[PDB]
Amino acid sequence: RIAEVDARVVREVCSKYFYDQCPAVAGFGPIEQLPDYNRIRSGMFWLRF
Amino acid sequence: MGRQFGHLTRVRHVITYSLSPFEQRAFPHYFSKGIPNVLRRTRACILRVAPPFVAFYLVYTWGTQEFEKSKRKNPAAYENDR
Repeated sequence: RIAEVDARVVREVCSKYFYDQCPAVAGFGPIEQLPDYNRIRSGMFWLRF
Repeated sequence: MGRQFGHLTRVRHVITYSLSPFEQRAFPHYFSKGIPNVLRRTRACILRVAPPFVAFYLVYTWGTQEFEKSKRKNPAAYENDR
């Protein structure tokens, strides 16, 4: 199964679970700098258009 | 400009929860609680907002009424007669 993974599979698999999906964020400590969720959510995609 | 997130203040022992904007309705209970809210908000300010402007209308309804009365002629034709 490992030998059957290539760039195309990784690009397709990652874009199915990572790209444009709502993430769950957990913080602890001095997290004032931690960006707002909308800033975090909008980081899932590029070119912003 | 010498001020950004990280050094704004010291916040301790406060936990916040939030939802993804896609997992919640944008207009939740709009008229269910928003309309009863606006009635609450208006009452809290109608005793400090309305009376100052109610007086202005009273000035309007009297300052304009007297102005037309001035332009209206008055029956002062006596002492001349025929």
